[PDB]
Amino acid sequence: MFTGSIVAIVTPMDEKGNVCRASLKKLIDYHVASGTSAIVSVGTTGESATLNHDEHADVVMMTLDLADGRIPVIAGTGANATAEAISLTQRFNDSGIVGCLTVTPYYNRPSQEGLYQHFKAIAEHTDLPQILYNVPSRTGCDLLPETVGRLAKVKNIIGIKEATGNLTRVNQIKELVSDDFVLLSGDDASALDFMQYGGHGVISVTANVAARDMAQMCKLAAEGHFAEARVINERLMPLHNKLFVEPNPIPVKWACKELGLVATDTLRLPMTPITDSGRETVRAALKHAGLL
Amino acid sequence: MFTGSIVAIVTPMDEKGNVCRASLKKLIDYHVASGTSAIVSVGTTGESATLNHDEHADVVMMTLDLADGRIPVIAGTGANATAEAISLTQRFNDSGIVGCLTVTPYYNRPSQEGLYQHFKAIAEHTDLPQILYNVPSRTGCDLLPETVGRLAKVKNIIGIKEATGNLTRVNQIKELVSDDFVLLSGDDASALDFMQYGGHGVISVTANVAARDMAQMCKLAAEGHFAEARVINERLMPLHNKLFVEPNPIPVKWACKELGLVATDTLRLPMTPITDSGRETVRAALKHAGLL
Repeated sequence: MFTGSIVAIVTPMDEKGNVCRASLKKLIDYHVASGTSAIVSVGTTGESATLNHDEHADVVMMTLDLADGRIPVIAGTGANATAEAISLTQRFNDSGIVGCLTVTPYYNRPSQEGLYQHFKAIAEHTDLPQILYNVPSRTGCDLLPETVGRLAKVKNIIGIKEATGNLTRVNQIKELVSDDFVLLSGDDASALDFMQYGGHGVISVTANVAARDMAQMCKLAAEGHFAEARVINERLMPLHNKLFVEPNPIPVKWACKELGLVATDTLRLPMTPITDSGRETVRAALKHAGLL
Repeated sequence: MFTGSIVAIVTPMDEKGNVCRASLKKLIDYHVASGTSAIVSVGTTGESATLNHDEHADVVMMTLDLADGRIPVIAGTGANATAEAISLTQRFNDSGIVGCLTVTPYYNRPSQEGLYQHFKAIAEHTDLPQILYNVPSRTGCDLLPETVGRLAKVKNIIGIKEATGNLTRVNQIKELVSDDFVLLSGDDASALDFMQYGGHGVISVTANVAARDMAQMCKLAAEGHFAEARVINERLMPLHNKLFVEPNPIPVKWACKELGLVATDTLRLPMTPITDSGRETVRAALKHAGLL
């Protein structure tokens, strides 16, 4: 069962914007050493939007190769066209990934029935576990609990990354699905609360640069030690907030570079370099976490 | 300049979801007869999301062919990766299109500076007029007037499809740009108001099925005869609303079929068929307009 601190890992790039293998290796080694539960490869934080489908496949396969069985890998496989979602998913069949993270279609704003048919078709063209992903602030679409309940009855649909920050969704979903269906936070700032309300873990931006503390916090939460978890969360709260001072993953890539975890903080357009003001904001947050 | 009633044309499909040339021809003939000012090919209403790159290029080239110089064509060229947007734009250089409609990157939520660099790079890889397209409800991104001002100094960047329905944007933009820069409504329900506030036209879904009326309304608006323009808008007001209760272009494709303009109302997933309530309200709206 997917649980704990799952990193939405950045896709580290060289100065030309190509995937930087040495830096990816360093990040993967860091998450193994830190006790990160799993890696989400080419999620939103991994710049899924600006990698073409073959580059996307390359990054996931590279992540599996470097992981070398030490840490589970979940592939980002979301698309706003159902045919493309199916194709991406089929690409990773028998790759070694343990699951797929698949976002509600963005931009075209399908209905709840559209969302149902989309994810059902995807699930029917795979043997891999499927984690649904709702983030209306990015997509223009809000996958409601009722529809999640319908999808949870479909073979292979086994969880959700709920990124609304709306804590009422936890029990609204939980009462419509079986006890084995996983609820994962997609909002670092509210993730500990999300777990205390019944969530099983978090797919996290913060875990990129505070992997040890995130893993400890999620462990404590799982054990019901929320007082202790809250101390860590408060330590990390400036990071939870300031990693979004400029658009994700601009701040977190800078932070990775600053901590020596990656060679460069290069992104692909329309993502642009962190401003000087952003640098200092993020630096302060890293200092608050005892990381700088 | 680009003015008047510009149709965001549906991409008619057969039962298998493949582009239907016979129906596309009928629509184009209809727009020539109806006095539509131009056609936007493979915009949001044209299911840009679910056509692959080659299909997208094919629809644009077929539309140009069938237009046969009788009506200007504008290609949808938007993408959430700057490299992809540049490639799409380059595909249509020397195609015969008169301009491009290019939406703010969706899903990845760039900064205003990201938007500036995105659209600047696109503009620098073409000689074609660029119409920026802002629709935050679909993209998670809002291109602000200040940024539009900066972009309007870039060569080739000559207008905006403003789809917020926020009438305050009209003059917040106009005051920062040249007299030749065009403001076009991307929101049918507020399009006459938008023109009354200083806008130059509309990129319309309603024009798909009420082309003559939309053309007349925009003409009366441009002439300053808003009382008379209102009579037409009141006639179309139910269509302006009911073409969007279920996700666009599901309603408008059904309406096209009901009027005999296309052979089938088929869409591609994650779009799904119109519901019973949809059929009834859209049918009523068509009757209200005197079209059925």
